[PDB]
Amino acid sequence: RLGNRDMLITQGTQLDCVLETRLVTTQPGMTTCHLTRDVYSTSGRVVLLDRGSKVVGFYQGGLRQGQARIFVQWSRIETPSGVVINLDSPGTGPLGEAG
Amino acid sequence: LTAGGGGGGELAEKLQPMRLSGSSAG
Amino acid sequence: SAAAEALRNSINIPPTLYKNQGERVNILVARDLDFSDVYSLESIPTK
Amino acid sequence: CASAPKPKQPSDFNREPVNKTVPVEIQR
Repeated sequence: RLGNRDMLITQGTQLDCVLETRLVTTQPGMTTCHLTRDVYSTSGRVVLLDRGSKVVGFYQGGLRQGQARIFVQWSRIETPSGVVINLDSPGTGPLGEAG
Repeated sequence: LTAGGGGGGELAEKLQPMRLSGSSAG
Repeated sequence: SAAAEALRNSINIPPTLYKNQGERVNILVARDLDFSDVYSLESIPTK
Repeated sequence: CASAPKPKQPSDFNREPVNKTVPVEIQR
């Protein structure tokens, strides 16, 4: 069973953020996006990540022949009120396809 | 006569700092 | 062939670089340089 | 078919005495 649904974000919650930096895979680098909407607890009663929070992540390895998507992971998020948590998740496209 | 975590093995390696020791004049 | 033998042997020659004297060159100090032990400032008395 | 370029050679037309004034380090 879950501990407290009012302060808990389960796996598979969908965070919608807008990419800040233009992405070029020629070198292993670092990314940045800002959340665009408030993100609630799975109970849907508390705003846990204030909209506009900053998200930092990275990638590596470049592509391989024929591959059409690069795989980025997001390291650390920041709520403008000072909250920092280490979420480690795979970056996706607008509809959530890998990479 | 005598007396006697470390993941991102590519990136997190390319960000390896390179410090150089300072010098002092003489 | 003979051409192939000659070329395969004498193709890898490092290019030689010539630099004129009196050109401007610049140094990018890579390490902090201290002088506290060799220099000192004293005020010049007025008049 | 190519040689090391020689460094700029100065022209020899505008000839002037170098010392317009006596230098002070001569005590002059």
